[PDB]
Amino acid sequence: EIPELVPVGEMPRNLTMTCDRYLTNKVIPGTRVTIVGIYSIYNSGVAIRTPYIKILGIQSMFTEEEEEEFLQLSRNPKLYEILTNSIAPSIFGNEDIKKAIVCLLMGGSKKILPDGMRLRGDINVLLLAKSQLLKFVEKVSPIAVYTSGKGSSAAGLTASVQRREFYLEGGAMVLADGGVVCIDEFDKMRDEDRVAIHEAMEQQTISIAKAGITTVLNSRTSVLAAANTTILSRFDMIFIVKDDHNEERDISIANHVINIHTEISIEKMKRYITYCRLKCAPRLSPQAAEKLSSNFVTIRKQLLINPITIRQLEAIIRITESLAKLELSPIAQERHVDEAIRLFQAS
Amino acid sequence: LPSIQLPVDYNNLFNEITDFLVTFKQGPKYMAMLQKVANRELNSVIIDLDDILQYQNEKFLQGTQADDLVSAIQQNANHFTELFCRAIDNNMPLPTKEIDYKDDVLDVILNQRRLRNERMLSELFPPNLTRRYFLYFKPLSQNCAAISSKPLSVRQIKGDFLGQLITVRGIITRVSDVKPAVEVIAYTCDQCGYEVFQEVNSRTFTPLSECTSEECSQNQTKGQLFMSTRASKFSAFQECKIQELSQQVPVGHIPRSLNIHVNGTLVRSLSPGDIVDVTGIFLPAPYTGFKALKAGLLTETYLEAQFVRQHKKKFASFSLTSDVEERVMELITSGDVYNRLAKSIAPEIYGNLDVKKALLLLLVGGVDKRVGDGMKIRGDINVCLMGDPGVAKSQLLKAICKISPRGVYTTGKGSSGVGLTAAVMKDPVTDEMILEGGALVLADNGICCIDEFDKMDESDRTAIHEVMEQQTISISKAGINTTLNARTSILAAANPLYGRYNPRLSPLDNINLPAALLSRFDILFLMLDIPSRDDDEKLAEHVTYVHMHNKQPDLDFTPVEPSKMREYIAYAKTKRPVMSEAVNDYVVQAYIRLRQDSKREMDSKFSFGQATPRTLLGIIRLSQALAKLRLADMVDIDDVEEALRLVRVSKESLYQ
Amino acid sequence: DAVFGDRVRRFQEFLDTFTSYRDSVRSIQVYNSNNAANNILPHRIIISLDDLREFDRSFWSGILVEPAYFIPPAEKALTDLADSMDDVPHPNASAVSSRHPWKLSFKGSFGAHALSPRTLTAQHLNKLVSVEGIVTKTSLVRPKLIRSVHYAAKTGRFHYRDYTDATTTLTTRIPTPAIYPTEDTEGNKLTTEYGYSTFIDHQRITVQEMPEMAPAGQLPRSIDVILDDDLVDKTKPGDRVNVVGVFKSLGAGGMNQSNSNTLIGFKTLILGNTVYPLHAARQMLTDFDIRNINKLSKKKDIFDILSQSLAPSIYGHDHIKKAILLMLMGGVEKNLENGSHLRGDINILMVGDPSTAKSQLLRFVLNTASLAIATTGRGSSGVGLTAAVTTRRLEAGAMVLADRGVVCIDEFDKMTDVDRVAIHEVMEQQTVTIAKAGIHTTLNARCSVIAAANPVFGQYDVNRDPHQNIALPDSLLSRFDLLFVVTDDINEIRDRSISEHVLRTHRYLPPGYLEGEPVPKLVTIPFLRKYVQYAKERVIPQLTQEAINVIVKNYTDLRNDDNTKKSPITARTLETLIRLATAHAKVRLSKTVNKVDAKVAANLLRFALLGED
DNA sequence: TTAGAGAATTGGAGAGTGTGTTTTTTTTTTTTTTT
DNA sequence: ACACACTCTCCAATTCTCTAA
Ligand SMILES: Nc1ncnc2c1ncn2[C@@H]1O[C@H](COP(=O)(O)OP(=O)(O)NP(=O)(O)O)[C@@H](O)[C@H]1O
Ligand SMILES: Nc1ncnc2c1ncn2[C@@H]1O[C@H](COP(=O)(O)OP(=O)(O)NP(=O)(O)O)[C@@H](O)[C@H]1O
Ligand SMILES: [Mg+2]
Ligand SMILES: [Mg+2]
Ligand SMILES: [Zn+2]
Repeated sequence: EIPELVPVGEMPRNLTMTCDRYLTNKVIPGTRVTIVGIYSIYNSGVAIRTPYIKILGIQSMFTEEEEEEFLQLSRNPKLYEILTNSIAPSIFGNEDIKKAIVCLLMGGSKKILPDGMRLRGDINVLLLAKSQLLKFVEKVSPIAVYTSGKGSSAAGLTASVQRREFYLEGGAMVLADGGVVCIDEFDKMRDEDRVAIHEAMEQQTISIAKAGITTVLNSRTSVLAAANTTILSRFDMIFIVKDDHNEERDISIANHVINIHTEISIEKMKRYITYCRLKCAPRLSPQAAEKLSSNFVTIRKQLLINPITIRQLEAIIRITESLAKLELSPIAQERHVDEAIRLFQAS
Repeated sequence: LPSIQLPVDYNNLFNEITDFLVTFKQGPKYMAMLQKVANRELNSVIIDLDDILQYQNEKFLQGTQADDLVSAIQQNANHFTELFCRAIDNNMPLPTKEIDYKDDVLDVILNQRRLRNERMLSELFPPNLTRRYFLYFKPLSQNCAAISSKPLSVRQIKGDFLGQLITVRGIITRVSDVKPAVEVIAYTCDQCGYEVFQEVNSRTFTPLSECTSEECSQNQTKGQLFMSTRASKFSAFQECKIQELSQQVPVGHIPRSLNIHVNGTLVRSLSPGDIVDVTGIFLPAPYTGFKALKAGLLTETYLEAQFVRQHKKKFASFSLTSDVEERVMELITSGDVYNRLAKSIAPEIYGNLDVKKALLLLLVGGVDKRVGDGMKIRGDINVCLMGDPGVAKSQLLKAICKISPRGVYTTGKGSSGVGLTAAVMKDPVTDEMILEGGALVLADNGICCIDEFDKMDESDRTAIHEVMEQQTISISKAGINTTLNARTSILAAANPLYGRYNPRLSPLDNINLPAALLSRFDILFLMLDIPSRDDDEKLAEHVTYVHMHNKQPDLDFTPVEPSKMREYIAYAKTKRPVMSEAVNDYVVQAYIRLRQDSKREMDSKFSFGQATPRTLLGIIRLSQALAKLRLADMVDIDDVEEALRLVRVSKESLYQ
Repeated sequence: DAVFGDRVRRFQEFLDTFTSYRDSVRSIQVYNSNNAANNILPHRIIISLDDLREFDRSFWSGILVEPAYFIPPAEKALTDLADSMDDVPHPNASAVSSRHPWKLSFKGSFGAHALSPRTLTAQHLNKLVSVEGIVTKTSLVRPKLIRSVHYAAKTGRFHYRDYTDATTTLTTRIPTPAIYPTEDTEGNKLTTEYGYSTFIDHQRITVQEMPEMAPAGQLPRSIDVILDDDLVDKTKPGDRVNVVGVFKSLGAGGMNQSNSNTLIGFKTLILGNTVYPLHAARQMLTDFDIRNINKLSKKKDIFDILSQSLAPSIYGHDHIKKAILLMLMGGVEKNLENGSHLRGDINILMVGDPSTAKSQLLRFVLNTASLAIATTGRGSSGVGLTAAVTTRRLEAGAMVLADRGVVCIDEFDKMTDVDRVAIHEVMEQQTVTIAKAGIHTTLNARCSVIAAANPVFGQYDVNRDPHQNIALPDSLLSRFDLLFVVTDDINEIRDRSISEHVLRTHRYLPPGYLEGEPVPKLVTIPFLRKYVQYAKERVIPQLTQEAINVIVKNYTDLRNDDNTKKSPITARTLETLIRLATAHAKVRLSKTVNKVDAKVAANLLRFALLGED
């Protein structure tokens, strides 16, 4: 029975029913429906029988004109600024945070080699006000999961074995596979998850061999996280949130709160992000390769005379590709490399 | 309804059987057995198919054709138990000796029944009622050989084999206790004073309740029938289960098993934990009554046991036939058996001769003692190996696991103190509590090998304390309060603390065992890996040869094979050599010196703890083992000084 | 009734026309007849469904839409063909009345009838279908009665009778009571002749749709399949499989009087006609492969070519690549006549700084070995890694599952001490043994171990002892054949070379794609896998005196000369030399180990152990 | 007074018919993952 | 289909009665 009909303090009543031929396989669980059918009884106290219903009726990608708008956006000379401005517009300042979230949403490009090795596409960011951004990312992203560090069950963030025969269940790394996941307090991570997130982030997998269980789980996702150590090495970029205290801002927020108590929009931006992820996966030009390698050896030499490592060069490449992706340019260029290293100043 | 032709006529084979029983010889072989049956001296007849094959070959070489009875009774074995029995009944000779016939109730009953018929006149009963014997077939020797000679694992027994005679290899999982089963039932009619019989084959039957005898009927005498035990025929019955060896299970599968049935004198041959070659007849088990009508065509199946071959002769099974006598005389006449037998243990391992000599004395063991007031003293010997990594400890330990007829191997990390000793499991669905013995019970009257002894948990190792000295187990848990027997000798291996032995500390710091447990080993051998360009070269040359040829390098020494070694050890474990006063004085004086030296040096780097009274009895046990190996009936001082040397050498590794 | 004869005739014409099936009948018969005089091949034949289409469309659609009326006469005709061909005389009693005809199987082009368990629908009943999925359950094997033979005691006549059940035949007949007759029509008492009677094997399984296809987190759907005779036990749970058979219904469906008011449906099954696996490892060589493998083996430096063709996307670490190749080849396992065992498989450990491709290189083995299991060191327990108890039943762990294969362990330094000590047996005795409440058993685990770890101080410290940098006991390090230390030493030209290399790697595009679309000589990996498989199966190098002369000298010098060597040297080091020499000789496809192999093996061990060449 | 011919009453032999059957703790010993 | 519980039916065993020697 309908939830807004039930008398107070009682659990809802229900019925069982049958259909055949073309009325089969027409609905799925959780959907609200209207039914026309014969109401009758069947055999299964004294002179008493069970009731049921025999059903006789039930009631319950892009166009060309869509992508033309996305193409017009793609050739705008200030598109990067426009998307950054459109992200959590109530939050003051924090320019580079917004820029990093755009790159996290857009991602790099996945690749597979002749000797079978596999090259990651995702992006990972950490934030040290901050509560609002994770909710915004959850709303704008095509797929999203939100959690606090203790997790929804004894699976925690990653996965665990539980008990009577033993079984296994996955946390909110396995469940977000293929999409984005955001963690609301990364410091409240459990002990098992502290060690297990290394495999989940480096390999995009979780593997378990305990109590006769022997399986491997997929963890293909981009992680956004916030807190307040060596675990920072897992992320591509790390930043610290900043605040400003203009009274007009608080008064405006309060006036809006009273109003409810008494640039690009979200759905259009989400559809655009989906379109770009489906249409383009760009490649480095040779000029970018010379530039990046020269910069890499320059920083290592400077540090030697006074660390940078290959696992960070391969992160700068992913950021560069994600920046070229907004323009739908099939090749990445020095314009993107410059902004990539400029934005790499996490420190 | 329909019918077919087949190539076999049973009349010809019956004629062959009756000729074979009265003609074959290695007088004729089987007529001696039937004379013993007639004399009431013998209860079972074992038919050898090697005889039938020999008979066929001899009849062929005499220029005459004959049917291949050997394949004929392998292909359809069930029917020929009846044919042979009818032939035996036909050809049975008369007794050679007086019997005291009046001891038989059936004789009196049948004599009186015959007399009733004789008076009345002025088949009677089923022949199974008077067969005083059992009959079994023994399969073809593989060295003469046919499928019955070639062992099958429990997976290879497909549905094709139903009805045939086969051989199976595996481990027994459980055994039932004996109970009687009916064959012929006997009844009495009250009014007309007459007896009738019924024969039972199926798993169930309906007893009779009306006297259908023609004389009783014609006198219109509707009398009542009553059952009688005193003239019924029973036979002993037992049921077991066999399961495939764990090292033959294919990956990812669960092991399979078979149900075995045993009747007659063959009962209580099998035991749990045995590795065995069972041979028998493989048959289906039909349903009965209303159940059959709705059970479908899927049939249950089982194996009728006929003969059993064990892989290793238990030491208790020994008897000195002259066949064994002739072989032990080879070793006795050759001489210096102690060194040859020790050198023959694991020839693929170089050196380590004193360790091997100690392990040979472990295989022999001391003499059990029981005083007139009821005190008893341990006869088993316990040994421990303590040493650096990579010096063949696990390898040598696992080699001795092959020689002993009863033995088990276990490692410290894979083992629970409960499962090592005995467990109280709530195993059935009926919530019943049942006791099930552990590894130390399965190794009863044998050796138990425990590897990685230093990895086992300190609490779990305490379970071994009772078994080591008292050779018994005591349990008092939910619904169970009993003592089990565990007459087992323990052999264990360990690395010192921190792995490789550390010379900065004392031996006791490196050993890291508590005093109560360190005392329960009769010998603890300390072996260290110290480099040497000379010795390393010799070891490497030996090992490289073994990898090249699969044979130990030899110029002078021939090891005795494990079979002849088992025969010699089994013969040697029967002797019980006694001490004497001259020997007693010597060991009494040796013991004082050991305790004085211990007291002097409890502070010293050369300390190994304090000599308890259990070190005296260790000397006596080692001395008596040495006396057994020379087949003596008297301990000699020559044994005592060797027993002291073998204890002294264990500590010399400390001095590089 | 008359139509059955014409269908037999028409299939006889097919069998005469397409002659490759006669050769199949005859070859099976002559093979079985040969070894019978001393395994045996089944009386089964697989027909291409395309040939039958091109021969007669009316028979093709009949087989494919009305199998109950076309499969039996076709199968009968096959038996007549095999029976008319010559056969061994004087058959035995059991052979004379076996009740064992030949049987058919199919391949190719099912069209609309190629299905999955989710989409199998009531419209498809009594049709011949093909389904795909995962095996989830299997019953025990049971025998089933189909014919019994009886001997009449007085008359000397052998009688017989036949039995049927709803799953034994495609067409439908009156069910039989499973009773044995005790007495003749003429009153004679009968006896049952086991061994002349015929019983067949039976097994039921269950197949489920693959999890990759499950919608919306909904419940998955599955079907039961019936197997018999030859098809029994060819699968186990977790297998991906494709099954061919007739889809049929059973029973009274509650219309025989029941309380249900007939709301419940009829039961249904698939009768297994043919079973094929799916690859989701093994390959079979063609003649050309043998030729190429043998020709390539005569190059001067095959070891360099093959080793550099492992993980070409990873720059540097030549020696570790060579060690991995020798591991994949392996030594030779020895069993001596007294039952004693000598190990053959090589174990490798590598420890080093962050980011130095340890995990990336370890990942490559998992995708070129024929059987490989992967685990992280902290995600696994001692019992889970070896074996555990359940209900009593004993359940295998990862090292028992990869028996004749390789096991990869990443983050080895995070494994607890209580977990590590369970491994000490498996790396030398190659067995697992359990002694717990109600259980005692031994299991086999023959694999090679390769693993990666981090040093104690987070980076390797040359100014402290190797034991201080590597916190593992000496008894465990002794069990690894080769121990490699690797570091990220900062240098200009090294940095430049590596960075240029990874940038060239990231500019790859796969063959069938335009730029920006989403997705010396080196032998290809699909050829290298064949080379390794062939070399491991067909050549077993024996040792020689010239090789031994090198091995003994190197071992005694290496053990006795005082040096700052990074691993304990024991009797197991000698075996590592023998194993490595044997594996190198095997790369070379040599029937014997020579002086060259021993020399190379020594020069690899010296580099890993003493750090310099 | 015996006995034998005819009639009536009762018993149970035995033939027939329908039927039923397979098939949430609470307490206590032991292994395993989790803090 | 296989032991049981219960019902139905026919046939001859039995005792009673009448008649005459
Ligand atoms: N004297 C020897 N003769 C032959 N082989 C030897 C000898 N000493 C050591 N070995 C070899 O050493 C190897 C390891 O033997 P093993 O029994 O596993 O050592 P272990 O004492 O059990 N070491 P561990 O388990 O680490 O304490 C085997 O391959 C033996 O062949
Ligand atoms: N030639 C190379 N040398 C070193 N690293 C490389 C090389 N080529 C690629 N890489 C990258 O190095 C990164 C780290 O490799 P990885 O194998 O995870 O290092 P690791 O030894 O496991 N480090 P860690 O996970 O901290 O123990 C990956 O992103 C590789 O793609
Ligand atoms: Mg060992
Ligand atoms: Mg890594
Ligand atoms: Zn009677």
